[PDB]
Amino acid sequence: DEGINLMKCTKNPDPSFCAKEFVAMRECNRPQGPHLVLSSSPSSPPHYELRPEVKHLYNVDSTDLGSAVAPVRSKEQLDRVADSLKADLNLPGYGHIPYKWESLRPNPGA
Amino acid sequence: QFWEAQFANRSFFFFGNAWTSAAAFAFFIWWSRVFDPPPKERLDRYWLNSPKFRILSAFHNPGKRPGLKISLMTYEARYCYRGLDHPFTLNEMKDFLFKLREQYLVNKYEGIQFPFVFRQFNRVSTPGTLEVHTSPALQQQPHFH
Amino acid sequence: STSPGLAFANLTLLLDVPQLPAIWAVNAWRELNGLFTEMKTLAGTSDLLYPSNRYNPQNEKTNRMGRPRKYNHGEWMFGNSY
Amino acid sequence: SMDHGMQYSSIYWETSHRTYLPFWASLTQKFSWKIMDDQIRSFLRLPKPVTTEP
Amino acid sequence: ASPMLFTDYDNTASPKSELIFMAGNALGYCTERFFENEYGQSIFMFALGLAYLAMLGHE
Amino acid sequence: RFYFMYMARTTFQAVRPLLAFSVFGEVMKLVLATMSSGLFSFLFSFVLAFEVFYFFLQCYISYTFLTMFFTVLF
Amino acid sequence: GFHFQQYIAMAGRAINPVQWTRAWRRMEGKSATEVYRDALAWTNNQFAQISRASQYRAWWWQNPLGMGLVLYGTYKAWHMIYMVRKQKKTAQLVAAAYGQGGQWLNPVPR
Amino acid sequence: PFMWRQRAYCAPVPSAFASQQGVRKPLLRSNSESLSVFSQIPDGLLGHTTSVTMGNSDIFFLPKPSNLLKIALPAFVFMPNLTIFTRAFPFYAHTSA
Amino acid sequence: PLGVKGRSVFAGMRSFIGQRLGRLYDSFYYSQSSTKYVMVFLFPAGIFYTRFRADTKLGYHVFINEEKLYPDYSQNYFDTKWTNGRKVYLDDETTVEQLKAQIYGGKAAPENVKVACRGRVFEDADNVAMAVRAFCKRDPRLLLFQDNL
Amino acid sequence: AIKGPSVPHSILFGVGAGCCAYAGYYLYRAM
Amino acid sequence: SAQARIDPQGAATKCVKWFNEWRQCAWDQEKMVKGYNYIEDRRARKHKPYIGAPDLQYS
Amino acid sequence: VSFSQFFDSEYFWTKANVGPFFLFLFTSPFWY
Amino acid sequence: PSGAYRLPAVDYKRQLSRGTLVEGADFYLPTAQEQQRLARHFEPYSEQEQEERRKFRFQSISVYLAVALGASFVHDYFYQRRPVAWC
Amino acid sequence: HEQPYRAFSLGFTANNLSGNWGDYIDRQDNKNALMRPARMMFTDVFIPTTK
Amino acid sequence: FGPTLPDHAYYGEHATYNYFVLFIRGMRPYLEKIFGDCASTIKNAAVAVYRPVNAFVVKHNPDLRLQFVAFASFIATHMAITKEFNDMYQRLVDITSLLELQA
Ligand SMILES: CCCCCCCCCCCCCCCCCC(=O)OC[C@H](COP(=O)([O-])OCC(O)COP(=O)([O-])OC[C@@H](COC(=O)CCCCCCCCCCCCCCCCC)OC(=O)CCCCCCCCCCCCCCCCC)OC(=O)CCCCCCCCCCCCCCCCC
Ligand SMILES: CCCCCCCCCCCCCCCCCC(=O)OC[C@H](COP(=O)([O-])OCC(O)COP(=O)([O-])OC[C@@H](COC(=O)CCCCCCCCCCCCCCCCC)OC(=O)CCCCCCCCCCCCCCCCC)OC(=O)CCCCCCCCCCCCCCCCC
Ligand SMILES: CCCCCCCCCCCCCCCCCC(=O)OC[C@H](COP(=O)([O-])OCC(O)COP(=O)([O-])OC[C@@H](COC(=O)CCCCCCCCCCCCCCCCC)OC(=O)CCCCCCCCCCCCCCCCC)OC(=O)CCCCCCCCCCCCCCCCC
Ligand SMILES: CCCCCCCCCCCCCCCCCC(=O)OC[C@H](COP(=O)([O-])OCC(O)COP(=O)([O-])OC[C@@H](COC(=O)CCCCCCCCCCCCCCCCC)OC(=O)CCCCCCCCCCCCCCCCC)OC(=O)CCCCCCCCCCCCCCCCC
Ligand SMILES: CCCCCCCCCCCCCCCCCC(=O)OC[C@H](COP(=O)([O-])OCC[N+](C)(C)C)OC(=O)CCCCCCCCCCCCCCCCC
Ligand SMILES: CCCCCCCCCCCCCCCCCC(=O)OC[C@H](COP(=O)([O-])OCC[N+](C)(C)C)OC(=O)CCCCCCCCCCCCCCCCC
Ligand SMILES: CCCCCCCCCCCCO[C@@H]1O[C@H](CO)[C@@H](O[C@H]2O[C@H](CO)[C@@H](O)[C@H](O)[C@H]2O)[C@H](O)[C@H]1O
Ligand SMILES: CCCCCCCCCCCCO[C@@H]1O[C@H](CO)[C@@H](O[C@H]2O[C@H](CO)[C@@H](O)[C@H](O)[C@H]2O)[C@H](O)[C@H]1O
Ligand SMILES: CCCCCCCCCCCCO[C@@H]1O[C@H](CO)[C@@H](O[C@H]2O[C@H](CO)[C@@H](O)[C@H](O)[C@H]2O)[C@H](O)[C@H]1O
Repeated sequence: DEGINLMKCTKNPDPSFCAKEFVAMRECNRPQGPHLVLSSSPSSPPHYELRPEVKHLYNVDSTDLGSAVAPVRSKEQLDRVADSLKADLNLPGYGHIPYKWESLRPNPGA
Repeated sequence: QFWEAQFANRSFFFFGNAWTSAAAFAFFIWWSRVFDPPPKERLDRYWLNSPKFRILSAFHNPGKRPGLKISLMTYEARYCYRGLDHPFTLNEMKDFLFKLREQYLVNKYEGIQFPFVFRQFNRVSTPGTLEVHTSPALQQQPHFH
Repeated sequence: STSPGLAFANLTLLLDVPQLPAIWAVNAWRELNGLFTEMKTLAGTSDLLYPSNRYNPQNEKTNRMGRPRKYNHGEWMFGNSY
Repeated sequence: SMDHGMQYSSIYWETSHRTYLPFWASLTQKFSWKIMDDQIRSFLRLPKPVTTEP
Repeated sequence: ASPMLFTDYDNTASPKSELIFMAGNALGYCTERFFENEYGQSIFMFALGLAYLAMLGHE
Repeated sequence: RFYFMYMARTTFQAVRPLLAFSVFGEVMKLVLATMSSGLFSFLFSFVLAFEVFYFFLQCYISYTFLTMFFTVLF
Repeated sequence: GFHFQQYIAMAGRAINPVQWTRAWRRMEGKSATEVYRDALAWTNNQFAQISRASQYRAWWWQNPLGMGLVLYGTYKAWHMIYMVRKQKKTAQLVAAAYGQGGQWLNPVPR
Repeated sequence: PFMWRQRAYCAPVPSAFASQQGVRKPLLRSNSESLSVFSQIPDGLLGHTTSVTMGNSDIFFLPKPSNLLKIALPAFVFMPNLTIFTRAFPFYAHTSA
Repeated sequence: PLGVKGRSVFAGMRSFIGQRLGRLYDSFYYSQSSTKYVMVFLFPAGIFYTRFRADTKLGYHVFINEEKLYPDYSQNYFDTKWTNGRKVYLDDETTVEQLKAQIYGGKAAPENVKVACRGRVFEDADNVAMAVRAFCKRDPRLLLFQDNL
Repeated sequence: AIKGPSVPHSILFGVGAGCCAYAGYYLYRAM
Repeated sequence: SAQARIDPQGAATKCVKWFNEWRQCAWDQEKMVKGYNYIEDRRARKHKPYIGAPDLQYS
Repeated sequence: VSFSQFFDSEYFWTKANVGPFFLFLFTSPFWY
Repeated sequence: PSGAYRLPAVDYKRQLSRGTLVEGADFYLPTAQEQQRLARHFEPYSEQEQEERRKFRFQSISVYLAVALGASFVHDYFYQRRPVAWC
Repeated sequence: HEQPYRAFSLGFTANNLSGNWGDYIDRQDNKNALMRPARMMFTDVFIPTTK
Repeated sequence: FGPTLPDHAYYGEHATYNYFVLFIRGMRPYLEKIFGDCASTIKNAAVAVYRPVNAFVVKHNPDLRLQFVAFASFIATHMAITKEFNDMYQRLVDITSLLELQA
């Protein structure tokens, strides 16, 4: 089934360029079975999952290797990530402006 | 006037010493490519080391230091538009890391200035009772004879 | 007619206006090479062709950099290895 | 004894060095077409980069 | 011997037929160095000023 | 070879005033930076005025040679 | 040149916010062509006063170089007030962004 | 791979000798990664930074009062006249009038 | 009165081109034999060849490590001696063996001779163009050395 | 403010002009 | 030659350039063995700075 | 209007509007 | 050659010997209306021409300004764009 | 043809050829030894040190 | 063996009545037709674009003060939208700078 699905997809490809088909075939063709699989969910976003019996071969704390689709662009997520990085860095000096072009505008240029 | 000059003698498009000839020469060099901007393959030849470019970058990034982003733009212009897999020599690598270090220090220590990072500003914060003393003499190192 | 102040323009003209035929010929040759490359691509190829690249040596027995293909001695169920 | 340092070198502008900034430069501001391009690509279903695939 | 004992790499001769590219190489050098940048914008303004002065003198 | 000769002459006559304005200016600037007293300054003012007149002379010479080198019969 | 004091007074009135309301009221039933023609006519009247009155009259500032010195002084005043101020700001900007002389630095050696 | 104690650039970082630390960060890293730019930092916005453009700012305007002037002024010849004596131009271009 | 009825602008173009070509033939006929053939055929032809070759083909500056590896050019005329830095124009299909034979004149080359570019040895069954693209991008200076080691 | 000649009407006009300008930019980049 | 047995830091300062060149050659060989290439873009409108300049072809 | 009677010399030089034709001719490189 | 495509001129020396050479008028006047102006003495210009000429008593600094601003805007923001860094 | 160019400035008023500012790391004084004490005279504006 | 060449083969043409100037004077009418037609086409297009826009603007902003208000509001809206896009790109750039600091 995996080979047939891959062959069918690659001639009428997806915007993913059939990546899930490729990895599915690669993991099926292993002798002892797939190490990495795609979790089946009622939740909207699917996740990549790792089998437990091969967890000692991979550098992971858990079996969940994250979502199988990239994040969606969001001002709020960007703000969150930037705040987290600032907190982790803890650098006194961020945002300090020693000289600003004198202007009625708050941010000259930008 | 320009039109009639074209049919007058010694007054064709850019030939002659008339103002019509001067104007046509200006239009000709404009129509040419020599004054166009350079391509991305050729930006790190002159433009990324230019005073206009540096001043504009500093101006439109008010409180920041764009040396590092300029280094990365050079890397881009050489890698992604000229085809060089190894754009940076050892000197350029050192310069990149120097600018990275300066960024780290500027964000770590508030108000750091020239002797430790290349930066000068006037409105500084001083304690209030500023003492002035002579430096100690340079340390006597042992030497033969 | 001429003058010493026009030596720049005289030299530039004398050396460059004879080159314009060659420049146009180069442009025409480039268009014809592009046309032939696109006709070949439409006809079909085993491995792809990069259009705006200087040289395309890739075939069944040759890499896209002129070397022999690795692991190309046998046959594969999914067909070509590329 | 490194933070909040004093001005160690002088600041100056040499005579007749150019500035390349007009009088409306403070009202000028930058812009990138990348956000608009991303929106348009997403809406028209154009070819995505492989960086969307983990 | 090894290739790194060689140093004289900058003696790159070129055919004498290519002397016809003298003016082309000169103009290309001055383009990459002067004309396609801010100094070239100044030079363009200088040419426009020549036109301006010629017109002024005619009038 | 005549083209090379002519361009050499033309560029020299074009840069002559630039030289008189720039490099002798740099020399005067050195002297200004070094001098402190009043007597030497009084005497140096006249050197500066001489440089003014010399610059105008070089400009006249360049004008003459440039109208000679950019004059065409036809 | 003439009426510099009147020009200073004009600038003072222009910067006064009460005069902004007065101009708002005066702009009722008015066209951009009319405004432009009025300003052009004012400038022409000034230059025509000069061209006429210089033939027979001499100001307190008359000198062996005539109005050339007044126009040079206007230029020098403009330069020192506007352009050198901009140069100061640009100097502080460059010194904060790169260091003093940062715009004239040589390219990174390869 | 021959002089390990003398080649420190090709050696592991001191965090690697320490035996203590979804996906985790790698345990082994070299100092030779310092010779790469995008080793640790990401390649985000790599090819899109030379695309942020800003226009020039020069205005080509200058009033032209000719009423002030009553004399002509000199003007340069920019190119040779090829509309006259075209056939002889290579043969007389080297001479000076 | 511009234009005539029944006649086409294309016919007028043909007329004009005929006039120009006839005038060119007349002016070439009534001209000096000493100058016209040169200026009309030999300088244009040489300029065309040079410009086409430069703008189309791709060339390499060749060097040799040792004087003992220099070729024998005593017999062939107009070049009695090898000089390093020679510009050499090649085709895209050229290999290192073909280049070596071209250098050594189809004669017995020395033993264990190899080509390098920026310190990087080329295989002999390699395309010079792609090898340069890989190892020395935009620095095609090749060096011929003896690999005994 | 919706229809009549007034300062709010002019402000609305300018806002609409800005949005139409950006619509034109969207079209330019799309094509 | 730099005596890294007794001055290793001083010698590494001299030799890391050749280490970097080896690091580059490694990738250049891997990409020639495993055929790795990229779609090059069309030629730029101002690839040549001047029309009379020669556009020397590079692999 | 026909191709022939358009490109006839009299109609082309007297009554026709050759502006679009010659503008297309000038901008040919852009279209190509 | 036949002689159909011969040179359409005669050398100045032969014209001078023929008594045919004219030296003057680097410029020309295409139309007879423009040629006979200085000889008419009563209508050098028609009335329509007179009122059309009355529109150009001065140069248009307004048009100069408008065209210069338009050309500067185009030349700066379409033809002379260059990249700038972002931090 | 792969090395970068230094910026060019030349006019009657100012130039960038009478001195060398150096690189970003290895900097140096543009003015020479005799006029370094009088640097204030080669400036339109001067903002002195804090001490 | 005598002269093989005529005089016009050597001597330069007339200085003031030369081949090119006579030629271009002959081609003046056709060039006038061409460029006048092109200029008229461009002018008619620009006028067809400019008339309805000026009408639509003066219909809704008949007075100078209203025109100035509309122009200023247009400027402000343009600047605000540009600021929105710039804020997004600035957030991305801020993240990259923070990752450089983390490195
Ligand atoms: C006598 C001649 C007339 C004199 C008056 C001339 C000046 C008129 C303007 C006066 C009002 C100025 C504003 C003051 C309010 C405070 C703001 C401020 O100060 O900042 C500006 C500036 C400081 O800048 P800053 O510190 O960075 O502050 C923030 C920014 O400025 C502002 O923030 P920003 O950076 O974000 O703004 C950027 C952008 C924002 O603005 C804009 O983008 C647009 C601005 C232009 C508007 C265009 C006009 C609008 C047209 C619309 C209508 C069009 C149609 C109709 C018209 C058609 C045209 C015909 O552009 C600007 O702001 C440019 C500001 C222009 C500054 C003035 C330039 C002139 C300098 C003085 C010239 C002196 C001439 C010689 C005098 C000779 C006398 C002996 O200070 C000055 O400009 C100083 C002005 C001083 C006036 C001096 C008058 C002479 C008096 C004699 C004194 C003798 C001693 C002088 C020494 C030498 C003597 C020999
Ligand atoms: C001896 C040699 C002879 C042979 C010649 C040989 C040469 C031949 C070749 C030609 C030369 C080419 C050389 C290479 C060029 C490259 C160098 C270069 O361009 O940049 C250098 C230089 C370097 O600057 P930068 O630091 O690198 O900054 C560069 C920036 O991009 C640009 O800097 P920026 O943008 O910061 O400066 C612009 C400045 C000036 O901007 C402008 O002026 C724009 C142009 C407008 C001119 C038309 C208006 C005239 C109004 C006159 C009416 C006054 C009242 C009448 C009073 C009469 C009594 C006196 O802005 C301001 O100061 C603030 C003004 C803001 C308002 C202006 C717009 C509104 C206009 C309407 C006024 C309404 C005011 C209402 C106030 C609000 C009330 C509610 O560029 C400049 O400085 C640009 C300004 C230079 C001005 C020079 C001043 C002298 C002008 C006269 C020239 C001679 C005149 C000849 C006779 C004709 C006039 C009678
Ligand atoms: C500081 C100077 C350097 C400036 C900065 C560096 C820039 C260098 C570039 C120089 C370029 C100059 C621009 C030339 C463009 C043409 C300008 C022009 O000729 O008309 C000027 C203009 C006269 O325009 P006008 O069309 O001829 O109309 C004449 C009237 O009808 C009246 O008719 P009138 O017959 O009754 O009087 C005619 C005229 C007669 O003017 C004269 O004949 C000169 C007066 C006495 C002979 C010796 C003069 C020099 C030494 C004493 C004066 C010291 C001030 C220097 C004034 C420079 C001009 C000489 O009277 C004046 O204009 C008064 C000028 C003296 C103002 C004194 C203010 C005292 C406060 C300053 C503290 C004391 C000085 C501190 C040390 C500064 C040392 C640099 O004078 C004005 O500034 C108008 C004043 C309006 C009252 C404003 C509110 C009071 C503020 C007073 C300050 C005024 C601004 C100037 C600042 C100077 C004091 C800091
Ligand atoms: C960045 C520059 C970009 C281009 C490169 C530059 C190349 C040109 C260089 C020119 C240099 C000349 C020097 C400046 C001239 C000054 C004096 C002057 O112009 O007298 C006033 C004069 C006013 O004329 P007027 O005698 O009062 O006549 C008024 C009549 O009442 C009006 O009524 P009308 O019956 O005459 O017709 C109404 C209307 C329209 O005409 C009609 O009757 C209706 C027909 C119009 C429809 C077609 C429109 C035309 C074609 C389309 C144009 C636009 C877009 C093209 C798009 C393409 C297709 C989509 O008239 C016009 O549109 C005038 C045509 C403007 C053309 C420019 C004048 C010809 C000069 C020759 C230039 C050489 C170029 C070569 C030509 C190309 C190769 C063959 O000014 C102008 O009109 C010309 C504008 C000058 C252009 C600006 C360039 C800047 C100059 C910089 C000088 C400053 C130097 C230092 C800079 C640093 C400062 C700090
Ligand atoms: C494309 C960019 C051009 C920009 C630069 C050029 C300026 C722009 C203006 C257009 C240039 C062309 C102006 C032509 C003016 C001549 C009009 C004329 O009537 O001439 C007399 C000719 C000859 O007429 P005739 O002799 O047969 O009959 C009429 C006789 N009289 C004149 C006595 C009444 O008229 C024509 O038949 C039409 C010629 C014009 C059309 C050709 C345009 C020439 C431009 C291309 C050059 C190359 C020609 C070969 C093309 C091959 C095509 C495959
Ligand atoms: C932005 C661009 C601006 C610049 C404009 C660019 C375009 C225009 C540039 C032109 C400038 C240079 C023009 C110079 C032309 C020089 C060519 C020349 O005159 O040749 C020298 C010869 C030399 O003649 P000559 O030696 O007897 O006399 C020459 C001058 N004196 C006397 C001083 C020595 O000139 C000719 O007579 C021939 C010229 C006409 C032929 C042109 C070549 C084409 C030939 C085709 C027909 C071939 C027939 C073959 C049949 C064989 C059987 C018989
Ligand atoms: C208000 C509307 C008035 C009508 C105006 C319409 C004018 C349209 C003409 C656009 C032609 C501009 O032509 C274009 O200019 C830009 C410079 O800005 C050049 O841009 C070039 O350099 C820049 C900066 O390095 C890079 O984006 C890139 O390398 C390259 O595109 C293009 O190579 C050129 O093709
Ligand atoms: C008789 C044939 C046609 C005669 C007309 C000749 C005029 C051609 C000049 C146009 C300018 C060409 O300049 C440049 O050359 C070729 C296309 O030609 C293109 O070059 C690019 O695409 C072509 C495809 O054809 C590739 O072969 C080439 O490897 C690539 O670099 C560039 O995108 C173009 O900018
Ligand atoms: C509200 C109305 C909006 C109207 C919108 C009008 C849309 C106009 C879009 C034109 C964009 C064309 O964009 C420009 O075109 C040329 C070819 O034509 C491209 O091609 C050019 O540059 C690239 C390389 O730099 C190569 O293809 C080639 O060298 C050259 O032909 C440019 O890469 C592209 O920058």
